[PDB]
Amino acid sequence: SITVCVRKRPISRKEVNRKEIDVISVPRKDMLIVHEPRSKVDLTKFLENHKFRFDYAFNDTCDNAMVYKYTAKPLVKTIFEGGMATCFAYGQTGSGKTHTMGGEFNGKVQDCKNGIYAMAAKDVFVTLNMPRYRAMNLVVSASFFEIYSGKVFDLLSDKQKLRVLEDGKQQVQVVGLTEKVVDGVEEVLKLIQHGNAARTSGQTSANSNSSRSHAVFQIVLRPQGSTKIHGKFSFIDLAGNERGVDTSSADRQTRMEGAEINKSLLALKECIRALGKQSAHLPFRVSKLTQVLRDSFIGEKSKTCMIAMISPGLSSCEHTLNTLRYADRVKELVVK
Amino acid sequence: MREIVHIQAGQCGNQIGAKFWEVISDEHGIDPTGSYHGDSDLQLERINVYYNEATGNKYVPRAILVDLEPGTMDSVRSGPFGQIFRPDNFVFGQSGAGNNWAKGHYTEGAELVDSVLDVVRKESESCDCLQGFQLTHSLGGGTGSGMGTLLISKIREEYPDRIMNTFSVMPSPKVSDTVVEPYNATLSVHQLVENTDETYCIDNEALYDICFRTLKLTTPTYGDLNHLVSATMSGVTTCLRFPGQLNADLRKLAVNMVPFPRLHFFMPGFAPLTSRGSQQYRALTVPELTQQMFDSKNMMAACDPRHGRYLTVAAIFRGRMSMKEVDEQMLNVQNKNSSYFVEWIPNNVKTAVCDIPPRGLKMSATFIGNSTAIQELFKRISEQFTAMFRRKAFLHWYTGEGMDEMEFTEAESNMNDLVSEYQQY
Ligand SMILES: Nc1ncnc2c1ncn2[C@@H]1O[C@H](COP(=O)(O)OP(=O)(O)NP(=O)(O)O)[C@@H](O)[C@H]1O
Ligand SMILES: Nc1nc2c(ncn2[C@@H]2O[C@H](COP(=O)(O)OP(=O)(O)O)[C@@H](O)[C@H]2O)c(=O)[nH]1
Ligand SMILES: [Mg+2]
Repeated sequence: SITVCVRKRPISRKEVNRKEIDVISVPRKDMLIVHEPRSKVDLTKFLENHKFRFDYAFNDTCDNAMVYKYTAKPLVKTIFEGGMATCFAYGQTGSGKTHTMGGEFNGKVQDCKNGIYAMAAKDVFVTLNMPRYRAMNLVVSASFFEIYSGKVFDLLSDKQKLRVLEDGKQQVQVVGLTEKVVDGVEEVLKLIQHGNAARTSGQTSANSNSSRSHAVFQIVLRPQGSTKIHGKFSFIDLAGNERGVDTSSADRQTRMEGAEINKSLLALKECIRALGKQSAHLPFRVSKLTQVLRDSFIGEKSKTCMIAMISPGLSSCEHTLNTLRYADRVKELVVK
Repeated sequence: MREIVHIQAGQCGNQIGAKFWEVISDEHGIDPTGSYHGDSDLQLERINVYYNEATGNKYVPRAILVDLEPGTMDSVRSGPFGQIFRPDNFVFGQSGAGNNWAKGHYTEGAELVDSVLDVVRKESESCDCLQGFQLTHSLGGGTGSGMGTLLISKIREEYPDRIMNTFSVMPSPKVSDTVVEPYNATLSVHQLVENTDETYCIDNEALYDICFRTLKLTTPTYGDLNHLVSATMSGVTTCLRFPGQLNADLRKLAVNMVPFPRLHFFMPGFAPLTSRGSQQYRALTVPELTQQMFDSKNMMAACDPRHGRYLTVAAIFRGRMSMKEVDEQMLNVQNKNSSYFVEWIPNNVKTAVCDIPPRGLKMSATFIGNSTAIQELFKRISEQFTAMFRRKAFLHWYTGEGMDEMEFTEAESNMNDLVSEYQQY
C-alpha cells in the first residue's frame, strides 16, 4: 500500500552549454520511457527503450503545486483518522530533490512558499477548520530533524545532538526533540524559513546549496490535554547518492560526509528488497535513517508516497535506471 | 619525343624495381655503375626512352622510388643497382604506415605527395612527349596500395592525355603478411580500375603454385618469386626499345588490347619455365613453346584458360628464329579450338618477333593474353571479402582513421559487376 510517483526535472542552463542530450520522455499520464544509447560489438550503435508504469508520472513542465496535489494532498485526510503518513524524496544528487520538498531555489534565498512542507502544513489547517473535524479539538505541533554524519541533530534548537531510543512497544522515539506548538500557517512558515537557514549544506559553484543531510520535518497531531499522538505527517528529504563524477575538490572533510550519505542509502536500499521477499530479518538498525523510516514500511496505519526524482540528461542515464528500478520495486510491495 | 617517366612504391614495388633494372641492364647490356658497354645499334638509338642524357656514356635513369619507411629505401641503395640513379630522387617518409591503407591514403600518405609530385613536374618539362606512366606495387599492402593508388589520381587530373599502365601484384593466402587483406585489396582495385588503362594481373597464388609443382621450389622467398616476375617485365617492355614488324608502342598496345570500354586484368604467359642458371632443358625450339604459351599451367595469373574465351592474344617473341614456323604453329590452335579463341576480332595479333635474346635464354618468348579466365581472380577475392564484411569484422582499423563505412559497399559491388560483365559469351 505504497504509492510511487516520479518527477523528471528540466534541463538547466549550464547543461545546454555542455550540449546535453535529453533521454527521458513522459508521453502519457503514468508512463515513462528511458532512451538508452547502446552500441553493438561491431560499432553499430542502436537504441534501447525502457518502459515504466507508475501510479502517476510528472513531466518537466509541472510545478510544485501539481506535484503536491497528487502526492501529499490525499494523505491529509488520513492523518485526521488516526493514522500516520510520510513521503520520501529519493534520487540522484542534483536531481531536484530539495527543490520539490524544500522550496523553489530562488538563488540566494529559499522561497519556502513552494515546497511540500508548506503546502501540506497549510492544508492541515484548512482541514482542521472543517466542522466535521473541528469537533475533535486537536492541537497541531511541528518538529524538524536533521541527520548528519549518521547522527540526528536538531534545527529548531540550534545544535542539540539527539539520541535514537526505543519504547517497549517497538516504537522508535527520537529524544529529546524540540516540538513547538503551531498557532497558524504564518507560524509554520517561520519554522521552515528558520529551519532551512541552519541546515548543513556545502558551498560550491555547481550546487551552491546541495543537501548534506537527511532532513525530516514532522507535524504532530495531538489531542488537547491528553499528551498522546493522534497523527503524524513526517516529511523526508534525503541527501541522494553522488558517486558519478564527484571529484572536484573533495578533501578529507568532503568525503567524510560523502561516504556516509552513500552508506545511509544502501541500508535503505536493502530494507526495500528485504521487505520484497518474506520472513527475513529486516535490517532497519543498520543506518539510523532506516530506523526513522521503520514506521513508514511496516506501519499498520501508514500510507507513504515516494517521489522518485530523475535527472534528465544523457550523462545521468546510468543513475536514472538505478533510481527507477528501486521505485518500481517500492511499488511492488505488499506488507500485510 | 618518346619519353617515359616511371614511378613505383611499396616493398613489392621496390623489391621488383631493383629486379626490373638488373634484367634490362643485361638484355641491353648496361654497365651498372652509370655507363654503358654494348655493341649493337639496336640497343643504342633508343636510349632516350627511360633514360636521361649526360656526357661520357653516362646518364640518370629516372624512376620515382618512394616509400615512407626508411628500411626499404636503405635496401635498394646498397648494391650496384644502388648508385645507378639520381640521389635527388631519394624521396622517403617519416613514419611508415604499418600495412594500413588508410594512413597511406588520407592521413599520412596524403602529406608527402607534394614531395613526389614536384619530382614529376620536373621530369615532365625536360622531356618533349611523355608516352606513359608505369607503376609497380602490391594490391594489398600499405603505402604500396595507399600512396601508389593516390599518386595516380594526382597525375591523372594533371596529365589526362597519357596512357597509364600498372604492374599489379594480387596478394595470396599462401604467401602473406598482415594476414587479412581483402580490405586492402578491393579498396586498391576500386580506385585503380576507375583510373588506369592497362593492368597486368600478377598474383602470388600462381607464382607459388608453379614453384611448388614445376620448379620444385617448395619454400621460396620473395626474391625467388621476384626473379619470376622480373623476367616477364622485360618480356613486356621489349616492344619499346627493340622495334619490329609489330611497332607496339604503349598507346598502340592500349588500343590493340582493350575491347570493352572498361580495362581488364591481363594474364601473361611465359617461355620454357625454369629458375636462374638451371640446366636440364632442351633447345628452345619454336613449335614446342606454342604448347607452353597456351598451357593450362603456364600462366602468371591463377586462372582457367581452358574456359576463358580469348579476346586479345598478342604474344611477343624474342630471339633470332624462323619467321615461317611462327606463322604455322599458331594456326594449329584457332583452326582446331574454336572455344579457346572466339569470334570477336578478325585477324587478331598473334606474333611480334624480336631478334635480341634475353640474358640467359636464346630464342625465348613472351605470351600476353586477355580473356574471361580472370573471373576466378575476382571471385576468390570477393568470397574472401564477403566473409570479412557481412559480419563487419576488422572494421575498426579504418573507421577511426578518417574513412567511410559505405565506401566498402561500392568497392564490393564494383567487383561483383565485373564478374557478371564477363559472362558475355
Ligand atoms: N522542476 C524544476 N524546475 C526548475 N528548476 C528545477 C526543478 N527541480 C530542480 N530545479 C533546479 O535544480 C537546481 C538543483 O536542484 P536541487 O533541488 O538542489 O537538486 P538536489 O537533488 O536536491 N541536490 P541536493 O540538494 O544535494 O539533493 C536548482 O537550481 C533548482 O532550482
Ligand atoms: N611477390 C611479392 N610480393 C610482395 C613482395 N614484397 C611484398 N609483397 C606483398 O605485399 C604485401 C605487403 O605490402 P607492403 O609493400 O609491405 O606494404 P607497405 O610496405 O606498408 O606499403 C604482402 O602481402 C606481400 O604479399 C615481393 O618482393 N614479392
Ligand atoms: Mg536537496
